[PDB]
Parts: sequence; C-alpha cells; structure tokens
Amino acid sequence: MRWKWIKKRIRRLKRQRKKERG
Amino acid sequence: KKYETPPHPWIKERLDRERVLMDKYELKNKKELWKHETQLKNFRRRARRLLAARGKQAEIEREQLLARLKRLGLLPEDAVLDDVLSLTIEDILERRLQTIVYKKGLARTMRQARQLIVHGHIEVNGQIIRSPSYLVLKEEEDTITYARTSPFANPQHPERMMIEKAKQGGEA
Amino acid sequence: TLLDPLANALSHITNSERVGKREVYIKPASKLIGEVLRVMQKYGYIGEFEFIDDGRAGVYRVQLLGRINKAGAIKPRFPVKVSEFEKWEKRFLPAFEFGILIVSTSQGVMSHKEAIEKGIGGRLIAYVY
Amino acid sequence: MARMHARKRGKSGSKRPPRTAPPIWVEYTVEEIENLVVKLRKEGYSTAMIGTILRDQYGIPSVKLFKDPDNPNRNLTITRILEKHGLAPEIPEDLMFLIRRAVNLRKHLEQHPKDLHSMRGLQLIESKIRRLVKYYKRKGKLPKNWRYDPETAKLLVR
Amino acid sequence: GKKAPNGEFAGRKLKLKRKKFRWSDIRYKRRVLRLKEKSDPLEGAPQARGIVLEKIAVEAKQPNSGMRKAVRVQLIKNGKVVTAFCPGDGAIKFIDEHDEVIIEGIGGPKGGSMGDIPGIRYKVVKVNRVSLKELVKGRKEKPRR
Amino acid sequence: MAKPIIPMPRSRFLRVKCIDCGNEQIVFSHPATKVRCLICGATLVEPTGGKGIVKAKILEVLE
RNA sequence: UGGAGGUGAUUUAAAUGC
RNA sequence: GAGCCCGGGCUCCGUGAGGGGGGAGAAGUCGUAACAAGGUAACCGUAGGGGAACCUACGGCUCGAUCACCUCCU
RNA sequence: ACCCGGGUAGUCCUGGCUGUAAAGGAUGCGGGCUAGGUGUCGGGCGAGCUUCGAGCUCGCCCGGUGCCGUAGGGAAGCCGUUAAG
RNA sequence: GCCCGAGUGGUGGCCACUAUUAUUGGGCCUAAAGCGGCCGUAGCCGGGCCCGUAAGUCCCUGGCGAAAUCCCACGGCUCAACCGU
RNA sequence: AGGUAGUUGGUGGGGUAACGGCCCACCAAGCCGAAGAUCGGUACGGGCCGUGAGAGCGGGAGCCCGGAGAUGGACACUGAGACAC
Repeated sequence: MRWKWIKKRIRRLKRQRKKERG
Repeated sequence: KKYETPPHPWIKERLDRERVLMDKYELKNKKELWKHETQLKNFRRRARRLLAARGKQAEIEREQLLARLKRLGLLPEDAVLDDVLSLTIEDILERRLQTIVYKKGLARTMRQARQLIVHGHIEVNGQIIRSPSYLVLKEEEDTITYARTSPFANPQHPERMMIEKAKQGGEA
Repeated sequence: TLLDPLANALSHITNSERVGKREVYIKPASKLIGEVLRVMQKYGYIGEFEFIDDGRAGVYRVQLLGRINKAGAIKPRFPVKVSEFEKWEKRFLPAFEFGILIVSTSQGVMSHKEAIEKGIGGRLIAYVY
Repeated sequence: MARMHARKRGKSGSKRPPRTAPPIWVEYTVEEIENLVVKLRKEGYSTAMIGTILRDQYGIPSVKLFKDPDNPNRNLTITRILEKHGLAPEIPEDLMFLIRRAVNLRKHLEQHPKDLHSMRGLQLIESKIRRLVKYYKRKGKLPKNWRYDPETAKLLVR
Repeated sequence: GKKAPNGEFAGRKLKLKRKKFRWSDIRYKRRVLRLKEKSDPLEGAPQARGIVLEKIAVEAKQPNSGMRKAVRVQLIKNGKVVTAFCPGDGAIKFIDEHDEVIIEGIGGPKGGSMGDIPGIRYKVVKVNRVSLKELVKGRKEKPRR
Repeated sequence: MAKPIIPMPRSRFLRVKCIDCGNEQIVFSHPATKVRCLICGATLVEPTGGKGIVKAKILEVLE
C-alpha cells in the first residue's frame, strides 16, 4: 500500500508538475 | 407558552397514566391534562428553588407561593415547601370547575357537567362561565348555584330528576 | 519544581487515607497546610498532628481517624462572591450536610459552614469531606 | 529531592546536619573563626572549599550557626565575612566558576572541531550562565548594561 | 495537567484554544463561513420554482433496481441545472414539459440523497402551482396546459 | 533513609590525637580531603569513598 | 511454570471463482 | 468642489473548447499484491526500475514469521 | 523476481547541503503521594572469607537498568514506585 | 387499530440530545490524536518565615445600568391570553 | 505580518458654535504592530429574542431605544435647527 501510494502521489506530482513547469 | 410533552411522546408508561386519567376526569383533549401538569411543574420548580437559596433572601417570596396554594385549596394547613412537591396531576384535576360541579351534587356525573356550564346552566358568583378548566378557589366553592337557569326556575325540569337518581359527589 | 505545596500535602493525605495507613508524613510544610490542618482538626476530620521544624523544613505527622473521604485544593483558586457560594456549594461538596468548602477570608480561614455563619467570602483555597 | 537536568538520573541525597544551634564541644571565638577564613582566602582557595577545609580540619559544619548571633541582621558566613573586609570578588563565585570553565572549552573546540558532544555542552553551560546572569542583574551583583557573549566571557577571565 | 492552563490571567489562551478547535466541526465551520449557503444552489432557500427542461429516468443504487421518476428543471434566478426526484407512483404523467415546477430538498441538506437515489438532493412538490400529492388523488384538482 | 521522618546524616565527631606531635584535632568522621596537622604538616586522614580512610595508627576518642 | 533475543532455515504443495 | 470622461494597471461577477480527481456501477482483461510464513515474512523512510498489482537496494521496526539450535527470567 | 554469475552509482575519507522514519516504550516534560518480590549494573556502609585486591559472599541504603505482581486503572491485551494509579 | 386533534404532516434553518468542542464537563500505548530530542524568549504557573501597602479579593454604604419582555403577588376584562398595581 | 507621509508629535496660526493635523506655515521623526496591528470577509448596534437543568450556544423579527439612508453621486440657500423622503 503506502509504497504504492507514495510513488503514485510522487508520479502524479511530477508528471503534473512537469505539465506546470511546462 | 402553556404545555409540555415529555422527550418521547409515544412512551407506554406515560400514555397509560393519561388514558386512565382521561376517562376518570372526562377530559375532551390531552392538552387539558397537560395544562395542569405544566402548572403543577411551575409551582414545584419555584417552591424547590426558594427553599434551596440562602434563608435571608426576602422570605416574602415563599410566603407568597404558600398563600396562593392555600387560597386555591391544594394546600390545607401544612407549613413546608416540601408538601407542595407532594402534590400530583390528580390533585390539580380535583380542583377544576368540572370536578367541583359533580362533587357538590349540582350534576349527576362529570360527563353531564360538561354539558351544563357551556349552555350556562351553572352560575358562579354572579357570573356564568364557559371554560370548564376554571380554577375554583376554596372561598369560591361556596358560591355555585342557579338563578335564571333551566335546571332551577321551577320544580318539574327533568334535570332535577337526573341529578337526584345518583346523588354521589367526591373525587372525579 | 513543586507548586501548590498545600495540594501536594492534601493529595497525599487523601491517597494516604484511601490505603488506610495509620498516620502520615508530609515533608514540605507551611502555614497554608498548617492552618488548613488546623481548621480541619477544628471541624474534627483528623486526629492530632505534630510538626517538627527541621532546619530543612517543617514536617507534619498526622493522625488518621478514618473520617475523610475526599479533600482537595482548587486549581486556579477562583474568587467566589457570597451569593455564588450556593453554586459552588452544589458542585464540589457531596451534600448540604458537610460544608467544608475551605475558602480563605477577610476574617481569617474558615470552612464553608464557618464562613456562612459569619457572612464574608473570597477566593477558594481547598475542600474537605 | 532530584532534578534530572540534562539527565534522567536522580540527584545525590547528600543532607545537612539538622543542628540549628552549634556544637559547644567544638570551641571558637568570633575573632578566631574570622582569622581562619581570611587565611584561607589569602591562599587562593574559594568559599565552598574554604567551608570544606574548615569542616574537615576545625570541625565547624557551616559558619552561620556558629557565628550568628554576633550582629543578628542575618547569618554571618564566609563571604559575608569576606565583604566586610573587601576580600570578596564582585562577581559571585557561582557565576565565576561557571564562566571560568567555559573559556577552556572554547579552546578545545578551536583546535578539534568535529565534536558533537563537546560542542553540545558549550550550549549546555552558556545557558546556565545566561540564567545566572539574568537574575543577578535584578538582584544586583552585575550591572544592567551588561549582556553575555563569548568575547565578553574572554575579557572577564583575563 | 490535563490540558488547560489554569491560572487567573491565562484565560485568553483558553479563549483562543476553543475557537481554534471549534473549526474541526465541519458543520460549524461550514455555517460560520456559509458554505452551506453558497454551494448547493437555492441561495439557501426553503424552495425554488423552475422550468421543466425535460423528463429523465435514472437507475437505482446497489442492492436495488427501479426507475425513479426524475425531472430536469432549471431554477429561474438561480439559473442552475438541477436533476430531481419526483414523489408518487404514476406522477411523471401529470408533469408536462415546460410547466413551472417548484423544488425543495429531501432528507437533510448535507448532500444526502436518500438511500436508494444516488444524486438527487431535491424534491418536487408542484405542477402549475398545484402539487403532486394533490394529483395522486383524483378528486382534488387535475392539471392544465 | 529518613527524608520525611527527619533526615539526619550518618555523621558524628571524633577527637583525633596526633602520634607525631600529640596535637589534638577535631575531625569529621568523613574526611573529604586531606586534613593536615597544624604542628606537624602530616596527613591524619586521606579522602576515598564514604568515610575518609585514616592513614596508619592515630589515636582516637569517639564523640 | 510462563516471557525475550542471536540464525538455520523448508521448496517436495500451482492462478481464479459471480 | 460631485458626477462625468480618457489612457493604463490590478481584481471580481455571468459564461467556455479542453482538462483532474472523488464516491460508484460491479458480467469483460490482465496478474496474484496483501490477509495463513499468502507459498520470496510484513511494514517502514529514502532511491531506481517495471504495463499493473509490484520488484529490488540500503537503513530501521515488529504491529515477525514456524519448528529447530543456542542464550537469559519468576 | 525470489535462486545463481558479472556490475555502476553508493557504501569509506574530507568539507558542505539536505532533515526524513514503525526517529517506539506507537507512552512530552517537572514535582508530590500510593503492597511488594526478585535479578542485574555502578556508588556507600556493617561483617565473614582472603590470593590481603572489595577478590568471594550476606544485608541495609542511594542512583540506574529488567522481569513478576497488591490496591487501583483499563474495553480488553495489559499497566501497576521506570504508572497507563 | 394507535396517536393527536382544527389541526396534522413535508422540505429547509437554529438549539437540544452531542462531556461530537469538554468552564461546569472529553481525550491522545494499541481505537483519532505526543512534536524524532533539546533549549530558552513572550506567556502562564511558584517552598517557608516577618513587616508595609490594600492593586486583585471579600464586606458595607452610596451614585447608576429607561420602559417593555421574564418571575411572584394582588386587582381588571365571563375565563385566560392581555392589561393595571 | 509588517503598516503608516497630515502620517505621530511640537510651535505658531486659520477656520469653525466650539476642542482638535479639523486645515495650514515652520520644525521634529515619531506613531501603530505577535496582549495580532494592517488587510480581507461578514455584519446596523442595544433592550431583548430562541433554545438549553445549568453553564452555554445561536439570533437582531414586530415593539421600544440610538445611529444611518431617501434612484446612484455631489452641492448650497432659507431658517434655532436641513445640506432637506
């Protein structure tokens, strides 16, 4: 679980933060 | 306002008491019962709060609430704020107009009585009345009668016959 | 550190009580406690005490009858009017009978019942019943 | 009894004599006592150790009990014997020993700086000084214009 | 010390504490801001009339299936799209498209659609200023336009 | 100990009479430090744990 | 009689079911 | 000395292609992740990698594993 | 992927940054009060033993570190003078 | 058949229940929830003993917080609501 | 989370029914702020009101009491009084 979520949250964050940074 | 209904209205033990009371005194609605409960509650509440406080607070407050209960007649010749709390919803109901009309022997039975005062077949003092609630004082008991009435203007109203067959007063 | 030395006296005294030892020792000692035990003895709750004043400290050795149920200090030590007494009467005490809500007063120190008979009040100090 | 400060460890239970007036099987005059004190402060010893040697050699456990009454304003004891003469350090010994030590630390750290623990007691000794300062100001052994710092610690010692 | 400062002059700390910790009641926070009043259209109101855009029927929830009668109505001043649950059996009948339909809530404003219905926050009372429970009984009045 | 029933230290006093000069000194049964004779320069006692260990034979009267 | 460690560990036994 | 106007800046209301997630629907598919040592104990913070559940490294923790082997404790 | 054979960053050192955890005893800190028992570490004390050193042991005390348990608390597990009284 | 009764019921809001906002009167090992640990500023909170003031604090008097509403009495309206004293 | 430039104060003066940075000339650099200022939201305020065993919580409706307004916004006369439903 919290492994999952942390990396899902991180990936969401990055990918989206990539989309914001871009 | 002028009513109360306990936290839970459909409760059996509360409802039983009433329905037995309801026939006993022959109310028209429950509200009437309630009137007297809620009236009883206030005397108690106050009687209690007064006794409790510091004895130096103008004692007039106590006197006053013992005076009225004497005059009304609930209290006879007892001197404690604790007897007041020893009243019940039955005692108040004994004090009504309706009750007191059947008692004296002005009416055959309380159900009959409900008819009489409405159409103005009971005089009190010099006045007629329409409200069977009417709180009847002790001093006021002696002055219930007939004068310009259908029960007593003659001696051949069947009304006189209906009251005579019974002849029983007492608690209603 | 300590504060409320009184209270740390009283609280022993009660937890002392609840066990049912015979007598107590209270290592820190004072007027407050001294006086309060005095008034306490005056009502009778306790038997006899001796304090020995050591160059360190007063200590009270107290004799326990068995009477005391519960006797505690007041936390912020509220001021209480002589009209508000009745409120603080109903709350803290167990019933009308007992009457040692020990307050501190203009006259000195008293219980609740000794306060009411005079007629004077103030900030609360502790209780006993 | 205890206070586990910068520790979890209950403090020593060392306890005073419950004597309130002094031994008379021990015997010294107000004059003799005063000499002993002055001689020891002349050595370079300090008041705690002055009270220590007098205890171990001359058999006087604390000075207050023996001396007062001889001017019953208050108890007469070591440094109050010293101040009347002018032998007292204007800094209280309390505050002095403290600061004294402190300046030694700094020099270690100077040469050795990779020291957690040694760094961490610098922080633990200053903050006792600070306090000891703070209240004295208000009591008045140290003027209100002062404030504590590591250059104003290296000036008081030298 | 069980939390709180107790002390004569401290009270202010008390006074701010409560308030700080009050805002963990969703309901309290929400009203004191007025989120109840801003979000779930109405502008707060008891009820709202609106023009029946169309009639739609939706599915029931998890243990359940049955065609609930729902309208789509547009509140007029609110100007907001509301899908809605219609009381009664036959009903969907007595409601013509483009009659006025007064709308209310149903069963706590919290958002809670009743157990069966997913969405529906709201209720309908009326068709052309005469209600639905009056149109389930044949005698009382019957509809127009 | 007896911290709430009056704490009294373990202590006592004992009159020590020097064996090198006959000098009479009052000594705390617990020497914390080296006590020095005032007319010999000797050591009567040495400080270790608890009670100062008395160095060799020195006369004693126990108070 | 009941509790805490330190390390061998065993692959010869297979995914899912409204 | 108002309203009024003009040029620019900032903010807010009605409304918009497109875009994010939630509580769901539980008849399609992939896998077996966890819950039994779940069949490689599990979790944990950090880092990389994999379609997915997840795997691995390093450090921690037992809310840790089943005998066995060794060690202590009323 | 578990298993095996290679393998970079890293693991080490120096200076700096970063600041997270099941960073636990999942138990903030300080004071006072409230049966006990036992093992253990260090310090004190009165003895016996001695290799004449507190080396081997008995008991009281002080500080710490475990386990068991009375009264009490707890929802229960448990906690219970190292409190969760 | 039960309730209530010229009312009774629906939606919405507020208060009670909810010691689910803890002053009265809540918790925080494992249920939500202890900061990973310390320091000390602002704050709150403070050992004993004597003397001054009497700022808080209590007591008494005195100026004053309109009427109304509330509570109690008596009186008025047939009764009460309502009003008057 | 820092704000403040008639801005805080001083001297002298104007204007006003009148004190006053109200306004103004000169001089000074204060004034306010984590005991939460400033800014943003919301809102007439009070007597009361609802509810609740109490403590408390919510509320400003008739009515009374005080202030503000009169299509938005500014402006004077006339009168003791208006910048005038």
